[PDB]
Amino acid sequence: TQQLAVGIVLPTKDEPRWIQDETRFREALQQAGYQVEILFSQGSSAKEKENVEALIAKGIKVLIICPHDGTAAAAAAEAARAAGVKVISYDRLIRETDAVDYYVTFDSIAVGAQQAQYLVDHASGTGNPLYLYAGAASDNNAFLFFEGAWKVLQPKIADGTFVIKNSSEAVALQNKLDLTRDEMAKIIGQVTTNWDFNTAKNLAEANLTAATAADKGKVYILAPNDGTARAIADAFAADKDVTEYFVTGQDAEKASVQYIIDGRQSMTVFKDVRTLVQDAIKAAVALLQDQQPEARGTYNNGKKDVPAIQSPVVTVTRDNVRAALIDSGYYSASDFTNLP
Ligand SMILES: OC[C@H]1O[C@@H](O)[C@H](O)[C@@H](O)[C@@H]1O
Repeated sequence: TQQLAVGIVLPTKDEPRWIQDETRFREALQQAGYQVEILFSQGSSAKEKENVEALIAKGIKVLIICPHDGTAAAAAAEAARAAGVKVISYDRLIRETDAVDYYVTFDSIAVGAQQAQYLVDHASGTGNPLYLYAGAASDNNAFLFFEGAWKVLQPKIADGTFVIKNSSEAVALQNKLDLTRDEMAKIIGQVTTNWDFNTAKNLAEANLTAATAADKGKVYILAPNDGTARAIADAFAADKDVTEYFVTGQDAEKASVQYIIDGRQSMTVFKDVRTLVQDAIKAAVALLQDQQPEARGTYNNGKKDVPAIQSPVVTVTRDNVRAALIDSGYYSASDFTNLP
């Protein structure tokens, strides 16, 4: 194999998502005969910065980095740039610095839009209960997923289709389509899962305890990713006054694919991590060759419109789980029971 002057930093092993990227990186690197070190940050911006400093000292020329905390990662990105290291922000955006060269990402606005659109497409009449949930505020993607969803849900709240049951801040904002970041942050504060299973389950339980029978029945749940969706679904499934629920997700985690098969989760947004990984490797290799990656479009990070290498996202339900996840080669059918 060849050692590449590239280092990969991922935020934590305690969010299942990053295990997918770890796996997919290792597979892609093995295929190409490349050796590249992967370090995890253990959900610590200080450790993340250390990781970057260690990689700089090992002589990396390109850093692929998914920040734990996007704004906090600014000094790490700046340290890399200061040592002549190119900075590819990966999946999540490093904020509040111009020390980001590229951003390899899925279309996160479209993830939230697709989540919300699924809920809308399955609701009729008026006064349908709507329960909102969000990611960690330290993740810029949590704001993007929420925005994408809000821009679909808000008109359907304003027109009486949905009634928000778990966020007074969202209710006070429900006739405003274009929320500021500070406004979104107030909603997210009330409905945050912190990308954590127990936190999500407990919040759903608290919400259900506060809610009355009139707020239940057939309900609509904006869950921001797969693990939090299962936690929330588990709470809602247990409430006898919830006669039916529709719940969203993303990442196509295996356990959620099984919930979808089994009728316990309604959908997931599939984000093909194989593409994200290859996009990052390709950009790194181009930079190592003193060439520019192929970026189209930008994401603003508070200081800079960062050139984007963006990949699409796809809604997966029972109707297309086989086409989207199995026929695509993402997963073996043998991973699941009773795949339609
Ligand atoms: O790990 C929590 C979440 O972090 C987000 O920034 C990633 O884009 C999601 O795929 C993941 O579910």
